[PDB]
Amino acid sequence: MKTILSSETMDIPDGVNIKVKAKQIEVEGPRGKLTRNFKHLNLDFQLIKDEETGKKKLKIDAWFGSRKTTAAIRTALSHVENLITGVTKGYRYKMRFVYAHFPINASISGGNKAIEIRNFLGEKRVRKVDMLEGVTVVRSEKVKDELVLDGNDIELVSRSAALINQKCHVKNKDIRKFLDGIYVSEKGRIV
Amino acid sequence: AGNKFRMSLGLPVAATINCADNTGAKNLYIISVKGIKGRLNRLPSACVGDMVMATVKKGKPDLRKKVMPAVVVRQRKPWRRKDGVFMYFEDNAGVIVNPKGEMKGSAITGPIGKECADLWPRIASAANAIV
Amino acid sequence: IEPSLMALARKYNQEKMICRKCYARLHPRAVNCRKKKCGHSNQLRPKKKIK
RNA sequence: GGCUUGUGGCAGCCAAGCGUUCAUAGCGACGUUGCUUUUUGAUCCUUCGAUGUCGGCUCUUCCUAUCAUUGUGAAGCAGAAUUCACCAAGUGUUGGAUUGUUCACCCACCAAUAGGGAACGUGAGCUGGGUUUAGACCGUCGUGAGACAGGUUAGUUUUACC
RNA sequence: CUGUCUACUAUCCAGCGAAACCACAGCCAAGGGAACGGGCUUGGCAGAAUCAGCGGGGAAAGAAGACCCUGUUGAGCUUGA
RNA sequence: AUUUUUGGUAAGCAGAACUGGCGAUGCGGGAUGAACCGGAAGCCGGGUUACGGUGCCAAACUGCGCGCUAACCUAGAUCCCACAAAGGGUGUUGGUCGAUUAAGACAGC
Ligand SMILES: [K+]
Ligand SMILES: [K+]
Ligand SMILES: [K+]
Ligand SMILES: [K+]
Ligand SMILES: [K+]
Ligand SMILES: [K+]
Ligand SMILES: [K+]
Ligand SMILES: [K+]
Ligand SMILES: [K+]
Ligand SMILES: [K+]
Ligand SMILES: [Mg+2]
Ligand SMILES: [Mg+2]
Ligand SMILES: [Mg+2]
Ligand SMILES: [Mg+2]
Ligand SMILES: [Mg+2]
Ligand SMILES: [Mg+2]
Ligand SMILES: [Mg+2]
Ligand SMILES: [Mg+2]
Ligand SMILES: [Mg+2]
Ligand SMILES: [Mg+2]
Ligand SMILES: [Mg+2]
Ligand SMILES: [Zn+2]
Repeated sequence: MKTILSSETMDIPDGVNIKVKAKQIEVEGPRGKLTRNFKHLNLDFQLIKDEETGKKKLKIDAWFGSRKTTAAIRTALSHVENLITGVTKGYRYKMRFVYAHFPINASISGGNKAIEIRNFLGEKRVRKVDMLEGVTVVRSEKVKDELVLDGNDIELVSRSAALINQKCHVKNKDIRKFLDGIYVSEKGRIV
Repeated sequence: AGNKFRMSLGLPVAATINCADNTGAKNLYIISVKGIKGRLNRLPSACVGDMVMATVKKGKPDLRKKVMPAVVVRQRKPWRRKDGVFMYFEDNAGVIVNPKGEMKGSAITGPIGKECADLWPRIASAANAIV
Repeated sequence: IEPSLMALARKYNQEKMICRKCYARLHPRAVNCRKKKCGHSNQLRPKKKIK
């Protein structure tokens, strides 16, 4: 019914520098740089500075927006929160090999930017997956048959994990019985 | 080794060929050829080393009035070997086998082509002279 | 397979809801199917387990 | 060909039941809503100073309500096989015995031997075995001439240069 | 499962030289319409003049349908009219 | 053809009642059409309308206003008319009747 004003605000930690211009949000922190283009959202992004204290706040509001339009405010706020978390602490995804008979052989290429799977269900085909920008994959030593994906962008790390998972789908078999694959087992922060 | 190369087909359906085995059949009447997907109006045709379905027109009563597999061992239609020499036999001949390719008889009366011997170990073992 | 790894794989392969109309694979807490061709049907059943 | 769709064919809805238990893996009784014009009917609008009347052969194209092939979801999916469903008409869907046959039924191969339209595609493209002139035989009917949604044999297929 | 060869045509030339047929004419999709358009409606398009074939269409030509029905039209034949 | 109406599953089927229309009739509108809407007509000038329209085709506003819809099925787009049903949707938009809640409503800790 076109609510007059829907508004939400988030606090910005002092250790992160943020810039907003034409719905283009730049996020800066010790771990690096992250960028996002929110031009597709018909919202008003404002950065509020408290002169006495100096803490930052990001306010996103929609004027005369419907429920569908208003649903994007929290989405944008969560995206900005994810950017802050990635630039301060980083993101760490953990994947585990599951197999019944044929152990899965993983070969990390140079730079920890690609992986090779060779013995999935005793298959002679070699599966190739390339890590996305800013995401590295390493073989865990303390945990048996575990892959660790680290990066600054949550979306890129999660998409790399999804690519690894989907590259090892079982076919022409009852997947309930044939449970072999590589699956995400834990989502966390590097720091 | 590898796989058989194509050779000229010279025995279309309804062809009657001599029976070179010891079963007792005198001739084999081809009714179809194994592995033929075919085309409209095109008669299925076999060559040396092919397995065909056939009936015995002259021979022992036990072998007549039924369908059995057979393998062609000789053909009169010339075919080209990979070395460029065209070769052919004096007559058309075949041997009765089971679906697995085992010879029903025990001996072959004449020579057999090298392709058939390479394809069917039992026929080669029962053969006298290859090529 | 270890019980923990078996459960981890089952989370992706077994714990699902199946749309009766279009057989679409859905998350275990799904109430309506996400597929357009079945009109987002609310007739869902659990994915059958091995017994 | 046109209207219609009773009939034919193809789908859906409810859920009493079937399915070792369990309505909905797979089915769906009692009821009930539809779609299609490759069935057959109903009608008689067009054609009787004539639109060549069966089938086969050849040739092209088109449809999907998908038989096979590509990619998928589901299962009373261990494997193998099978079944249900989803995108999907790009490619292919055969050689023979009997019958004029459409249809049917067998033999054989094959990945498969799916279903259909195009004036029930196509005779100045063929063929003419069948129907459907005149000859003739049989059976039944008729006093008879003759008849026959019965059988049989022989019976002219025209013309393009607009 | 077609290939090839010979003659005569077709073909091109000199000479010679008809006929059938012809409301006007001649590219299509759909619509409606006498329920299957070359013309009408809406679109697609559309560029002088010529040659050799071809059999999709012109619901092509050839005949005032011989089938069927009607007429208070016959005619060949039959009989218990 | 509106309404009344018989046989028939139905039919652009077949048959009746009143009235009107086409046939015998052009003209404006419905793209197109014997019957629908408007309206009936000597040959002309001017003005105004009927039905129907005013983004282009194409004469007349991209005129002044309020809401709804987003169609990844060819979204939808005007009597006759050139079709669509039963069942469904946690798509979205209004309403109706109920239940809990600052002695603190629902989800997670
Ligand atoms: K075949
Ligand atoms: K019907
Ligand atoms: K008629
Ligand atoms: K006629
Ligand atoms: K035939
Ligand atoms: K004769
Ligand atoms: K001349
Ligand atoms: K057009
Ligand atoms: K008369
Ligand atoms: K006479
Ligand atoms: Mg043939
Ligand atoms: Mg059950
Ligand atoms: Mg389909
Ligand atoms: Mg096809
Ligand atoms: Mg008598
Ligand atoms: Mg029409
Ligand atoms: Mg006449
Ligand atoms: Mg006459
Ligand atoms: Mg009279
Ligand atoms: Mg009126
Ligand atoms: Mg005037
Ligand atoms: Zn569904």
